[PDB]
Amino acid sequence: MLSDMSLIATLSFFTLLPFLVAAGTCYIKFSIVFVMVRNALGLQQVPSNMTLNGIALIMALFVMKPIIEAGYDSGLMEYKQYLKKHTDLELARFFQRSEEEAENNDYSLFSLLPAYALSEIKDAFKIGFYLYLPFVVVDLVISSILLALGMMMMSPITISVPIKLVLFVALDGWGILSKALIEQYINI
Amino acid sequence: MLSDMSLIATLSFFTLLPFLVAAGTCYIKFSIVFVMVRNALGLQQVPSNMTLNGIALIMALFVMKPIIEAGSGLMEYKQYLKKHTDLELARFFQRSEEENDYSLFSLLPAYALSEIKDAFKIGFYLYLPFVVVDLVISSILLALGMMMMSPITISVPIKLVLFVALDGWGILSKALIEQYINI
Amino acid sequence: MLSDMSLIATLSFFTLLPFLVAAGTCYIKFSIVFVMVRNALGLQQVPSNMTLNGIALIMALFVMKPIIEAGYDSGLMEYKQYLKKHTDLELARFFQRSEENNDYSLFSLLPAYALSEIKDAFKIGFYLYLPFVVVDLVISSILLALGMMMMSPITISVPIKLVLFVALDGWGILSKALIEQYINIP
Amino acid sequence: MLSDMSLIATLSFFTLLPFLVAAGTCYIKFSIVFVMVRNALGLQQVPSNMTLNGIALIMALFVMKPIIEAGYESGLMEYKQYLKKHTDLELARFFQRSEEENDYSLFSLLPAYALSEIKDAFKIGFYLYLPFVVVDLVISSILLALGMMMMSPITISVPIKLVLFVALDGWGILSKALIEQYINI
Amino acid sequence: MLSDMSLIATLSFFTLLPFLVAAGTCYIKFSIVFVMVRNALGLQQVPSNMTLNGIALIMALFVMKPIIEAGYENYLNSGLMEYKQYLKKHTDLELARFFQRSEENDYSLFSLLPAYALSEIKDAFKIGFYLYLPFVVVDLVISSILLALGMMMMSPITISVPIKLVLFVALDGWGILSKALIEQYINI
Amino acid sequence: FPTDSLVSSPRAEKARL
Amino acid sequence: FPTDSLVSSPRAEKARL
Amino acid sequence: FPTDSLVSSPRAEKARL
Amino acid sequence: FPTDSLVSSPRAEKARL
Amino acid sequence: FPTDSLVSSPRAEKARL
Amino acid sequence: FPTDSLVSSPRAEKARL
Amino acid sequence: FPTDSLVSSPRAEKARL
Amino acid sequence: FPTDSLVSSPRAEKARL
Amino acid sequence: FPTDSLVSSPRAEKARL
Amino acid sequence: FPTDSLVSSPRAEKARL
Amino acid sequence: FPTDSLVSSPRAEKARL
Amino acid sequence: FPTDSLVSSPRAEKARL
Amino acid sequence: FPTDSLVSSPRAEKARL
Amino acid sequence: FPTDSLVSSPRAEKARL
Amino acid sequence: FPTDSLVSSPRAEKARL
Amino acid sequence: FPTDSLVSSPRAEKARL
Amino acid sequence: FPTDSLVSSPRAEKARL
Amino acid sequence: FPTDSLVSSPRAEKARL
Amino acid sequence: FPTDSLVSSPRAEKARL
Amino acid sequence: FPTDSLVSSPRAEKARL
Amino acid sequence: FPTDSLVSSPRAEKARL
Amino acid sequence: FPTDSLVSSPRAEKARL
Amino acid sequence: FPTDSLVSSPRAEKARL
Amino acid sequence: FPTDSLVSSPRAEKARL
Amino acid sequence: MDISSWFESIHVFLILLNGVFFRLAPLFFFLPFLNNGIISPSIRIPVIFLVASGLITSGKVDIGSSVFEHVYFLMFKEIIVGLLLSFCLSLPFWIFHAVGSIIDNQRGATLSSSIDPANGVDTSELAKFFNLFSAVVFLYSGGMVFILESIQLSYNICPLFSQCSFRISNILTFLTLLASQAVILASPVMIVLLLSEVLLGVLSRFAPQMNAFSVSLTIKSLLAIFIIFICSSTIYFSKVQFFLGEHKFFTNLFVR
Amino acid sequence: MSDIVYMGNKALYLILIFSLWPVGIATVLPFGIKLIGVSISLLLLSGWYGEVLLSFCHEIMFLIKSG
Amino acid sequence: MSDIVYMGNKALYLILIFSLWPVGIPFGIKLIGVSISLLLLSGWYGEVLLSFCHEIMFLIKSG
Amino acid sequence: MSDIVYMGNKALYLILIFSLWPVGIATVIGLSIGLLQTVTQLQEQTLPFGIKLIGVSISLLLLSGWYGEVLLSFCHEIMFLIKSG
Amino acid sequence: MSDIVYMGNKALYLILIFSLWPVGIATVIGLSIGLLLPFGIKLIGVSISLLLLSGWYGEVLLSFCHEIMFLIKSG
Repeated sequence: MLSDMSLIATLSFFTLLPFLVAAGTCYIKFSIVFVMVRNALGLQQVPSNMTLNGIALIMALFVMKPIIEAGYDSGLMEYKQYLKKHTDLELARFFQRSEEEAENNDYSLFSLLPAYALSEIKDAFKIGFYLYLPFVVVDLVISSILLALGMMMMSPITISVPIKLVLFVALDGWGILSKALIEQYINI
Repeated sequence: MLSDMSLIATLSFFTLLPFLVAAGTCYIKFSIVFVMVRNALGLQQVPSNMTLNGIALIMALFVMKPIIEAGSGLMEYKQYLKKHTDLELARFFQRSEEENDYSLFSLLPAYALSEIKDAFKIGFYLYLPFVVVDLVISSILLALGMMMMSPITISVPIKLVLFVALDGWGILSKALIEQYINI
Repeated sequence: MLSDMSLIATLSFFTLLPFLVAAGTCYIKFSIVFVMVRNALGLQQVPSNMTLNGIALIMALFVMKPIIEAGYDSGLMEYKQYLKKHTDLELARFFQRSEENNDYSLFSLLPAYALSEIKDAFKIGFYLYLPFVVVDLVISSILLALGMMMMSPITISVPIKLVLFVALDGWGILSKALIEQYINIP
Repeated sequence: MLSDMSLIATLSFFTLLPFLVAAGTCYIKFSIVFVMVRNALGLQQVPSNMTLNGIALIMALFVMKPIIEAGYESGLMEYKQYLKKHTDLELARFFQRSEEENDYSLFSLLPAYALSEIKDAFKIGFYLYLPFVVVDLVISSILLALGMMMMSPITISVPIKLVLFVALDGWGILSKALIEQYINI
Repeated sequence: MLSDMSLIATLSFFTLLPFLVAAGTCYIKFSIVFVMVRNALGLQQVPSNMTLNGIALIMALFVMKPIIEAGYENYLNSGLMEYKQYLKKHTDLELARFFQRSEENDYSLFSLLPAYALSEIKDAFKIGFYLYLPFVVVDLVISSILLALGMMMMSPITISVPIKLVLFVALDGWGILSKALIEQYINI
Repeated sequence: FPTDSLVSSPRAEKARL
Repeated sequence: FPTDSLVSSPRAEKARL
Repeated sequence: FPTDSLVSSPRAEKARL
Repeated sequence: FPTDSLVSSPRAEKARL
Repeated sequence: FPTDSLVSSPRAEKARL
Repeated sequence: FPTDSLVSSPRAEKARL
Repeated sequence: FPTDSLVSSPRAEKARL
Repeated sequence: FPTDSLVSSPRAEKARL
Repeated sequence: FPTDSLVSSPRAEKARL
Repeated sequence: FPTDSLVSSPRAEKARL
Repeated sequence: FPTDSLVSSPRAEKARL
Repeated sequence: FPTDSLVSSPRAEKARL
Repeated sequence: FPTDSLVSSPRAEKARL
Repeated sequence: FPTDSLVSSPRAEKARL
Repeated sequence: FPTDSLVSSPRAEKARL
Repeated sequence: FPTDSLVSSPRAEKARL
Repeated sequence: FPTDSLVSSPRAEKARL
Repeated sequence: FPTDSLVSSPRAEKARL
Repeated sequence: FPTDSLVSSPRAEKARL
Repeated sequence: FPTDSLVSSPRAEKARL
Repeated sequence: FPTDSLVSSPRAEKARL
Repeated sequence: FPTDSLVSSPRAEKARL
Repeated sequence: FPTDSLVSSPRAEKARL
Repeated sequence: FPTDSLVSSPRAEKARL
Repeated sequence: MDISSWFESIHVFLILLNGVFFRLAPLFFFLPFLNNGIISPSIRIPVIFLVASGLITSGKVDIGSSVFEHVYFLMFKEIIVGLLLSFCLSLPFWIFHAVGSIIDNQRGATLSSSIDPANGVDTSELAKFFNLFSAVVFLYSGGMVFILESIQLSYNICPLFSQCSFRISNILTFLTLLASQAVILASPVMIVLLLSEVLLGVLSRFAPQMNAFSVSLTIKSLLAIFIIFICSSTIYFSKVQFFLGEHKFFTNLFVR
Repeated sequence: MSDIVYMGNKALYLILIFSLWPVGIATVLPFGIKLIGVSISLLLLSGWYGEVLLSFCHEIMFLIKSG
Repeated sequence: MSDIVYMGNKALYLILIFSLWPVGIPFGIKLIGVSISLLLLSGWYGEVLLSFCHEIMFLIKSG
Repeated sequence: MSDIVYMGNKALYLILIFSLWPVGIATVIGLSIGLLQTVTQLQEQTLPFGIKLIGVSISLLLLSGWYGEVLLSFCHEIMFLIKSG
Repeated sequence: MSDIVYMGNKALYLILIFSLWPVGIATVIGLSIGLLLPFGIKLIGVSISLLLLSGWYGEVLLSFCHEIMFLIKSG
């Protein structure tokens, strides 16, 4: 089967699996984007947050499949290459400086993961900002129409929800968004 | 009776059962439709989420009765998914995963996204009469001169009586279950 | 006592008690009617929401007390009879047909009962909103007739509605009417 | 191998290790600052607090590397020096007086360090809240002056705050500043 | 040392030690005060409960040092009498009188410990209410100013947090509060 | 106990009866 | 208990009957 | 028991019948 | 029972029929 | 039953038919 | 039935068919 | 105690009776 | 049937055909 | 204890009686 | 079926075609 | 199918083409 | 203390007695 | 301590007494 | 598909091209 | 500390006394 | 595809170029 | 320390005393 | 591509250049 | 630090003292 | 890229320079 | 550093002192 | 490049300097 | 560095000093 | 660089100094 | 050996503790000083069980003769009696919270949520301050002794091991009692603000082109806070009045 | 997406028709006459408005039943 | 950066143009005019918004 | 007399004092601008809001030091009460 | 802790100056059109002003954020 110490190592790794995914495996981007879309559409609990987390986890597993397959030192090297592909190297070098004591080496695993996480969060906020624009435009247009009509005590968000939903249905929404994200995080 | 590995598989599946139901069955459609109706009727929390979730869960259990009775049943579940999902997104996910017989891993997110989109579409369909009556009430109040009068506090009775005359929840549930039933 | 399997059944039933009460017994109608009246008064928090939920729960427990007492078993058939008495049977028949006047199943009867209770509660709410809508319209019409049109009757109407409702004791008579519709007060 | 009683002491220390870290290292400042930033952005639970706590834990490990390695090769004195140079000695002296009547006992240093770090983290959070509060008030003023008595500004301030934090680079520069203040000395 | 009965008694007591400490010491007051202050700041989960609970436990150990020393000297290698005296010093007379059986010095910590716990809860809640006043003052001032400006769709929660934090930092907050609590519980 | 009044809590009507 | 009164007061109706 | 008015309790209708 | 009454009920219609 | 035309009760329509 | 715009229930149309 | 006052607290009614 | 009533109903159209 | 301000505290009523 | 009438159901358009 | 009408469904455009 | 006091208080009444 | 004034906190009232 | 009308859905543009 | 006329100011009261 | 339109869809711009 | 200004801080009162 | 028009897409700018 | 300033900071008051 | 443009994207400024 | 300024920073007051 | 304008982007200032 | 402005940046004040 | 214009960035101040 | 008898006695004592905890937990819920948002779950349960142990060892718990066979009837009776007791003991805090909330609505800070029940200001601050004020005044005026005496009375009226019947017509008046007390207490602020906005409306009638809503909000806020300040002399005795009223009310709920 | 376009245009036309009659009657005692006229117009047309709205609701329910 | 500024300006321009026509083209007459404008320009509004969203999606895919 | 009630009244008193000046300036500005609009028949609501914003901002900027001093004194009094509660 | 009050003053002045331009131009447009549908013109004006001053707002806000970061660098 497995040796005594290798058993401990693999059990510890499997124990830390949720936190390793939380530290970043492209799941952060998907989860943040989906929750931001839910907030933008004016919904608070409708899309069943566990469903969004499930589809985000499935997408992250699909993206991580090449890493898992090429794994089983090969797996660690491939993971480091993926991180270097999808991070900001300057922060990684800064964390290397903070950990050890400007150089040119491959990289450090503990010094690269937080950099990847922060870069992923920044990119997630960028895509969220890109997504919020048409919805806020629709909200402002409807508010202007209502105000120019003469009504002063009509909340625009009461009527903006159907228009936002029909616009997002016409855009086909979630499928195209998932395609865009997976094309960002896939090669070829 | 399951000694070695079927026991482990059964325990794992039952551990993942609620997540699988929420993200792999029709429960999402009914839950989203009910919450959309509640939001449309201008009510904050009057039909508490426990009741709507229970109704949606019972309806999903009724829908999944042939799937339960089939269990071999994995093929029937796959056929149901391909029946109600979007095949183009499943094909794209299959291409992404690899490099007929659509993979179950590919089918789940496609089905979830298709159900979410259909739920949003039907919610938009349901919002229209309420939007119309709210705008009519606001317009007549503006015409009368009550500019500062709140239209929300006065259009709720009209929305409620309209939904009662439509029979509301009964016919809506009948329509949803008829869409998801009859094979 | 509960040797091997009745223990499992009892523990599962007790763990499912909140959802069973929420989607089952008369709690739904009382909660919805109370929240509807609170919204009709024009103020969202005049009674605490927890207070209304607790009052509805107590009334539901009182309604189910005869059912539990008659159960002593026969309690299941008593609950089925109560559900049949207080719901539309056409919807239950439709659900039972979907599953596949002999009998009815709980699975085909609970959603029908829930929908019927929701419909009745919304009907009661619509019947009750109208007098307060009338008071708001009267206040707005008075303000417009006097000439002052920039004022907001929202702040004026709420004290009037509150004082009228508490002066004529709306809550007590409403609770008595609802629980009398369901059972007979001793 | 190891001795009998020393084994008991080591097991006890490792059992209390998570609480000792939670109340005795730089993890407090990072966790509090990140939660404050999340609350300021207006998001409810989007940043997936597990991620923020993991990042804070890794940064704390980076900070604690010198002391951990010093104790790995009597690091208790080094830990006491670290606490002494990162706390207010008045509170430590008061807790020392709370005993019978420049030693700075370890038990008397932990509450002082914890409270001082919490105070510093709150100050950092206040310094962080200002641009976002300014954005919220500015957009609310613009909406109100436009003539709209509805459409709460919190439904429109989220994109502006997010793009501001993106342009600032936000998390990366904030973490660099914090770790430069703490370890780069 | 502990042949066959003192061993059983000691093991039972140490097994009941968590609840005995959590319901018979000064830990309750510190925990309640810290939680109430953290909630009064307007935050929900910014300082982790582990930190506050650990600080409260350390402060309780500081307060309980003499009685712990006496108990260790007597039993393990009189402490009950000292604990009873401590409870008598820090209890309310009315609660103990009620917990006395019937028919018009209270003893029997069996009947005195609940009175001590209730008195601790009451005092901690009083302290929390006292500390709530300046923060509610800031909240009401902000609400009044916002209503005066004409804006009403935004709650003062957004703006209250930085000002409350500034007030607490200027007051120095935690240090002086802990000093006050320790001075209250240590006079001699 | 004049009848030209308001709700007149049950004590009034019982006394008038 | 005059018929031309304001509130029904079911006890008053029973008395009138 | 005039039922033509707004205040016509079910007791009033039963008595009128 | 009238037909041009101000308020009616299912009791009224059932009795009239 | 007359042609009330306000809103016909189901019983009213059934009796009319 | 009036066969005009007074009230159009499903029963009305079904009968007029 | 008076009779025409607008306030008829229960203690006042009991004292008047 | 009012073929030009300016309103719509599936039953009306299916009856027209 | 003047009768003006027709609402009085329970102490006022007890002193009156 | 008309042609100058405003937006109609897809059934009307398909029947016209 | 006309061309001077108001906003029309894509079915109308496809039939026109 | 005055008779037509600005606003009553328990100490004012107790001193009045 | 003038009598005809504002709130007149209880210390002022006790001083008057 | 005239170009002087702003109803220029992508089908119209594709047909014009 | 002549006359606040709007507030209490406990230091002013103690200084006056 | 006439120019000077306020908006320009990417298809129209590409066809113009 | 003027006796009539906008703000009367505790330091001002102590200084005046 | 009018030069003096308002905000333009990157395609228009890179085409002008 | 003028005496007739509107509101003086604590530094201003302390310096003036 | 005239300087008199109301707005100037970064591409416009970089091309002008 | 004018003495008649509206708002003065602490640095301004320290420099003036 | 202009020196007097309503907007001074950082690129403009760096180009001026 | 004119003084006709509100609270200025620290660099401006320090340069003036 | 102008000085009689609106509030400028720190680049302008550091270039003027 | 007597160790078996000791074990039996201890387990019976634990069963009785479980019953008393069954009765006490709803009281520990509907009480805004030991609310489950300030006391940790690792401290709440041991405190509850210690209170139960003290109550039972003080000999203030009444036990019948285990009349009803099925324990489910006993359990539901205990739950419903606990809910009734919690409602009786939470009335002052609830009525003061209601007063604060309606005053806040009068001011206009939560009018945003009053218009749209989806967004706005659904959390009140003055209401929370009033709730805390009433809670601390009740607690420091002798609240704990009154609560324990009420628990003892509840045990006296309906003992643990017996079936008792309730007065439905007397427990259906709780909501109207709460609303009536709230409106009575908040009447001065309500009438002052209503008259102020009526006067401002008259001013707007004589000043046609003017925005009166913002001015109304400002004056409402200032007048409401001033009236609340000058009204801080009519609150203390209401606690004792509630003591007496709630005691007699909970006494008059069962078929005694 | 033909159904979406049809439903949107139908909703807009319903709004137009519903808000056309009272507006035409009122816009085209300083206030009592206008109030009573608007009220009687709405009351007379209330049944027609309700029937049209119920028919549209039945149509949308049938459409969502179909798909 | 570049695309961020472009998107912000495009959103502001869309707000401007959408508020331009219906307002720029008797409260009841104003309401019926607004309704007619919404009915006539709904397709153009939707198509402009969809094209803007497609631009957004292209920018997302490019990354 | 009832230290808790005393502290509550102190808090309400501080609330009134702090909220007096900005609220008064806001309502005075609003009334003045409304009267001007009535006199000259302009019918515009943006001007009062803008001038109110300027005035409230200036007042809150000016009163910050005194606000902080009074609040710190009150907090120190509360801590002193806690020391001997 | 004079830096705290200085930062508060900076925030207040920044809010006032940021709200000065769009609210001021809206007020100017309103008074100009009232001296002889005002909301449409007002919205057009404020949208144009926001489009023109977007870059200035962004650069000033980023400068303020950089200043705050510098302050918390070693504070």
